[PDB]
Amino acid sequence: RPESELIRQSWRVVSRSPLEHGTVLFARLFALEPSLLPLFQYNGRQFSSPEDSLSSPEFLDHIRKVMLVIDAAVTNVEDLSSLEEYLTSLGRKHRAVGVRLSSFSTVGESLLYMLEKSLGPDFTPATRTAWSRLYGAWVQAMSRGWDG
Ligand code: HEM
Repeated sequence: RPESELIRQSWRVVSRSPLEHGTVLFARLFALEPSLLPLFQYNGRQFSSPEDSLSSPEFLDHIRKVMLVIDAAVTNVEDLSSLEEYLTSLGRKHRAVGVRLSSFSTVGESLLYMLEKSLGPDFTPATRTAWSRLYGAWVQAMSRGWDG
């Protein structure tokens, strides 16, 4: 696919600094949906503000985890059938920690936002569309986690 090379190419720049870029993703995500903040409970504590999350080693570790799962999507983009079982469970894990499936659309918008801001001019409509199909496929995988 050429869809698959646009993903690879765009991913390369952000994948070099996953925490920086993942930090953009989650700052955006919290700006769009503040109610996600309380879902990250480390040490039984709740973050009061979005910026509290950025001081938390566990939250930042979660940013690294997120970027690794996305990087696995990019590597396996040509088929992606392959990650179906892993993603189904990851989806269930999130159902368990309290995430609504619908929240993953906001996640998608944050990812696209982060890519757009990092790529600027380079983020062509072909690229936006490729990433939307990829993520749409990804979230379909995950949605199995919700017993659906
Ligand atoms: C609505 C957005 C999200 C919320 C509220 C959320 C929250 C959480 C929480 C509370 C945990 C358990 C604590 C931890 O492991 O740090 C977790 C685990 C994890 N998350 Fe997320 N998460 C979100 C999105 C994502 C996304 C988009 C990805 C990847 C694309 C991801 C990847 C992971 C991974 C790999 C784990 C470890 C699960 C395990 O191995 O047990 N998360 N998430």
